Amino acid sequence: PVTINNFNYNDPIDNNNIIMMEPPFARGTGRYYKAFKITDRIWIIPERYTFGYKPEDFNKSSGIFNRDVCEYYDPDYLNTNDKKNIFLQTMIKLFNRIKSKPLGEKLLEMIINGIPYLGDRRVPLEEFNTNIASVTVNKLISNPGEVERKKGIFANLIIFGPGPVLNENETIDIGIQNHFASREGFGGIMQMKFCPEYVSVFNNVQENKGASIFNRRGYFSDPALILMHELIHVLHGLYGIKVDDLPIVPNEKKFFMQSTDAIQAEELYTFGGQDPSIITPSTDKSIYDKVLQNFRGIVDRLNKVLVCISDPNININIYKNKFKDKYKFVEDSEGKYSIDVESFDKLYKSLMFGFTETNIAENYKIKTRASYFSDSLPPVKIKNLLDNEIYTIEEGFNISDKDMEKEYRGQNKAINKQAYEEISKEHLAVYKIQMCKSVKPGICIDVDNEDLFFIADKNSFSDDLSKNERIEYNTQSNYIENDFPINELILDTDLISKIELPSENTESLTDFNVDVPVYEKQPAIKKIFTDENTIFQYLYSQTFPLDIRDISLTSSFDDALLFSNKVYSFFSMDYIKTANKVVEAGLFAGWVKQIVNDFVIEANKSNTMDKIADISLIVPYIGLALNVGNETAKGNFENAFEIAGASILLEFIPELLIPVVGAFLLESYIDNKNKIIKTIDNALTKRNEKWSDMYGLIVAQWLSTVNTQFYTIKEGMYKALNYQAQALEEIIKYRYNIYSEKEKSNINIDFNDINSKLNEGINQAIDNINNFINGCSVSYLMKKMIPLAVEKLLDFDNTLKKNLLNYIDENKLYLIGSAEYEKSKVNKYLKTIMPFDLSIYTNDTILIEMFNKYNSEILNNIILNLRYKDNNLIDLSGYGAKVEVYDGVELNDKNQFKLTSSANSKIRVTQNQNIIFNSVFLDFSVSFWIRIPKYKNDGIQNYIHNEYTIINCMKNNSGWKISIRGNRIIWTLIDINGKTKSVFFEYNIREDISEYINRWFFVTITNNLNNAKIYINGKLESNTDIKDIREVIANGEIIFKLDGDIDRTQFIWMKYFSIFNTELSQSNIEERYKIQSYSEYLKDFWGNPLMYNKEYYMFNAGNKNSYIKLKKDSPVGEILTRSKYNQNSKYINYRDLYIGEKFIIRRKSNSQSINDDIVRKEDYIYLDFFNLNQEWRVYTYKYFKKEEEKLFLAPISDSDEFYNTIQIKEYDEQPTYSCQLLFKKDEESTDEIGLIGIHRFYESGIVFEEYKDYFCISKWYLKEVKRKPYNLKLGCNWQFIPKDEGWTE
Amino acid sequence: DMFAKLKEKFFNEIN
Ligand SMILES: [Ca+2]
Ligand SMILES: [Ca+2]
Ligand SMILES: [Ca+2]
Ligand SMILES: [Cl-]
Ligand SMILES: [Zn+2]
Repeated sequence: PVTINNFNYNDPIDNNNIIMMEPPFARGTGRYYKAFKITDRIWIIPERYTFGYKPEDFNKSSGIFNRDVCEYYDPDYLNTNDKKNIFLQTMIKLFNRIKSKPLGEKLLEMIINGIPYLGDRRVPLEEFNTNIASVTVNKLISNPGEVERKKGIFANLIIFGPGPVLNENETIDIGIQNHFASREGFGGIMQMKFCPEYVSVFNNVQENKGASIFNRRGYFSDPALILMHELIHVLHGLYGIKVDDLPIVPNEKKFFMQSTDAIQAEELYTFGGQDPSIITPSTDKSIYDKVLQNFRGIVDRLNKVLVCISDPNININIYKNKFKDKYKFVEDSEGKYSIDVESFDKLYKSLMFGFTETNIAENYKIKTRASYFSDSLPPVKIKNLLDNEIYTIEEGFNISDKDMEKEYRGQNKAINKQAYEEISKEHLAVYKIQMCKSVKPGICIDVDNEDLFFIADKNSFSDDLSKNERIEYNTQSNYIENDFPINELILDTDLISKIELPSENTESLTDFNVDVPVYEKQPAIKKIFTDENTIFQYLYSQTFPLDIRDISLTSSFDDALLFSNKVYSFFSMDYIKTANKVVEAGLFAGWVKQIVNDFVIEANKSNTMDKIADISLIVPYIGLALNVGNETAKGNFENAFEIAGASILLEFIPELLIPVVGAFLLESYIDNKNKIIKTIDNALTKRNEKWSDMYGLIVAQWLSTVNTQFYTIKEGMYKALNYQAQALEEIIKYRYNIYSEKEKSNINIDFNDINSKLNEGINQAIDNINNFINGCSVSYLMKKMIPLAVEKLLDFDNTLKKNLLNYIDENKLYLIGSAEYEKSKVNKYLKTIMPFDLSIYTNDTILIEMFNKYNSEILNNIILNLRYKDNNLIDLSGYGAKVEVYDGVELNDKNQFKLTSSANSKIRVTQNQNIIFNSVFLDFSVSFWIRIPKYKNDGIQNYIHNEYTIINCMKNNSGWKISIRGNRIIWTLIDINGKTKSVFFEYNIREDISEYINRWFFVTITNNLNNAKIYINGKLESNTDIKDIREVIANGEIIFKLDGDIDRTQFIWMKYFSIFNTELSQSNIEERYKIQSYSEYLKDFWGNPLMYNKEYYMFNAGNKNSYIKLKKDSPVGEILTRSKYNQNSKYINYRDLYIGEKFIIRRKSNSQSINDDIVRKEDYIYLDFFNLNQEWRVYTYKYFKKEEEKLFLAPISDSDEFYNTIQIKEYDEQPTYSCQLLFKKDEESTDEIGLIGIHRFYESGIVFEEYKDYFCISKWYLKEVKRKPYNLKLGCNWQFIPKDEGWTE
Repeated sequence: DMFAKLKEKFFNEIN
């Protein structure tokens, strides 16, 4: 157990627990500080840290010390004895809080017991030397007024009060002659400057759900956690493992890049959580190895140390044993110390990955920021940490007794208001960038440096991957996982030293040599000019001065910059008008409701105006709100995102470090088979290490150059929504207060309710924004980063293949009967890429979830997606396949394309070579729509027997093809040996009415480990076992082109061709079918859009073989029976489609207007037809008294005894080409008269009798249309058949 | 407009 000593500032000096210390940077020059021993080896000097600072710099000035920190100055802090006492007692309270749980007690125990080595790098191996400033500190033990008499004490930590910037706590190590014992294995006296009441503030914008009610309102930090974070640094310093290696350095070469000090891995390790993943495996190992060598230095010193030159009372064997314990060395029977590589590895991992801020916060139930890189809000002052109503040893602020344990409510700025005060911004200094508008005294926006985008410089990352490797029989693989089981830390009964501390008393320090760092302020503002109007500018435009009276919203960014009363908004044109609408007294409460509501709807937009697009998550107003990236506010953002994806949001596209992996040199073992096989096995194991290290390298870059940009975009959206809210609130308040005092009494309005309604809608919007942006980020990783690494990893593999194969062949003599087992070990192993798993490189559950969400969104499996977007097909997948459409290919804007019989009627897709690699175990699907013409009646055997290819993906006589043979559609896989597999779908050609011949249908072929399958229109049609073939090379060019022996007249139409890098499930396919079947417009029989002013024959789904004919003597439609195919052939049969009357759909109105000739559901039409060189029309009698009645077909007239108005309906919700025709009173009324269909009617009477079918209206149909599933066979289901080149009869 | 001609024929068809 750790004991905290108690004392008061004014207690007498006892030369034991209360001393006058001469601290390391005081330099033996001058002056001494009353110091208090809080626990063994740890001291508190409750006074300002002055070392390296000038007195003036303790005042707020026009400059700042660091460029991130919002800096608070108070030169009076700690200027009285009583203040100094409060400091002491707060530290005692904080220490008590820290030791209130094992994890924290153990932190302190490790720190207490981790005494610095009695020397440093300058000291002979055979000597301990205590007379250095990193080891001994002096206490002045003479009385006041007397000649100075000093004795030395060993110490581990000295904690000071703050320097000039109260809220910038800092742990500092002692450099002597330009080297640091605490970075070279020895450790040394550690120093801290700390302030307990001026705490950091942070928010959690970036996480969802989050908080049952009051997120995301800002949180203040528990100074116990701030303290422990710094104590972690002390821990690393005392064990001498606080080493330098390659840091993270920000790129600073554009105006929008955040400028900051270099970041050592040790800082990211200290914070923990996701931040260690920014340190690459390469550098993790580099640091590990440095610390190991450093410890090899100490163990050797320990085997050699003989004397202490500076303190004869030191007992060599006592200290040798304490250091053995500190460093976890082992001792043999001869008393020789060595490194046990396991005890080292455990000690290391526990010190760097066990004790982290992230882990302590989790264990202590303290909330903290999500990352070293998170935004900050300005610091706040904790009124009284000594008040157990506010802050307690056991629970910090989050006191369950005050209902503050749940959700860290006790840290929430919006709930625990009585715990903190804001600091007057007169005392705060912040580094800002003043961005003044230029174009290719003006408008100048002040932006905090830390609000800018953090982008790591390419020099941030290790290229060790490029080094060669030496593969021996005993070669091992190195993985430093950045993780430590926190519960086992807590229960490791070997972790904490059982060796007593030696006496702290020693001889006086007489060598004061030490480097004291010197600090200076720099200007708080940097003025720059820029032509750019990105996030900071777009945000600024959404603000407005306090003293104004009558703000209005605008969509004109420029107007917003010019005029003080105009505030920019990214909501609809239309929100904006409602926002600006001035109403009378009585209508005001209603309007306040509408607009607060409209706001919430606007903020919640999360879908994509076009529904076929293949985007899961989007929030469409992000472009308009920030203009971040590539002019995202100009043009339709949704459209821009469809074309170019997550990239369009990035302000900077970083250049990746992707080293060429170094070659392997395989060692030789003349005469040892066992060592040859082990060298092979070791080579393959090492290959996995290089793959993994490379992925780890991509992840480090992703998180510190891309995911940071996206984070900044999340924060921006939080502010933008909040500005829009604030604006509307001001608009409402202003308009309310214009009203007469009486009018205002009869107007019921709650500003706290309005405020909390909007505040909710923003949190809903930010959940969607988080999901979208997170998705964008993973997308950039997976599409623009990982594949470029995989390209080089495959090179590496292919070089290693050659290498290992040559080696097996050179040593074949010693592989007596094993050479072909080993050839196939190597070939099989290096045939498949190592798959990328983000959980190997982090255990931040946020990131892992991001990544799992992505991988289970089927649309992210699309590796080819050809769509039309400008005359032209292009690949929307995100993998940038090259697409060449040649002149003989007909393209329309319904996404259709026609491959004909011409040489120039072809499309060439050149696939991205870095994502199809997956090749022995197939796992991919292909989907598209096709329209294949009817056979030609006279050329029937060529149809039946001649196979032609339509899409062909072959490289070296291996790959896949879709071919057609008459009424059959065929998928073929061809392996590297030419072994073949097939699956096909054949539609009937002897059917009265075919659902497939010359009509768009949807095909999906899926390939997995054991099956190739064809789906048609969502349904599984057939299937072929494909286990028995080998490797299929699926990365050739895809060539869309008719290739066989076919007529000039032969052609094919396709749309929506796409390829997925996984086997689609039935659900997936059925979804895609439904999705791709959807249209605002109705369709004709063939599946093309239904059109006005276009000749159509009529077909009835309920009476397939029936067609309408104007009765001879009469003005009614009789039903007849379609003629059959009338010819010799036994291979085919069908019913004629081009018969009955030639109908045409006319617009009732064209008004308002529009502007194109496509027919849409709910349109109002006249159904006309041609007769005797005239246009006639289909009416119904107004007053028919039965449930069904003959329709009336007669020339055009407005007779008030017949309805002519027809509304065109599609009652079926599943995909269909049938539509219905409903007769209405007129365009205005809701009264429904009946539906056009076919009914039988009684023919009189004295002659012979019978029933006979007629074109009719019926009320009965209307009673079934809302039933589900919709009956496809009802007689009111019509389809329109225009003449088509794909059908000849 | 010889249409009442048709009307009448229609009315006799339905009756
Ligand atoms: Ca790492
Ligand atoms: Ca930033
Ligand atoms: Ca303005
Ligand atoms: Cl309806
Ligand atoms: Zn730190």
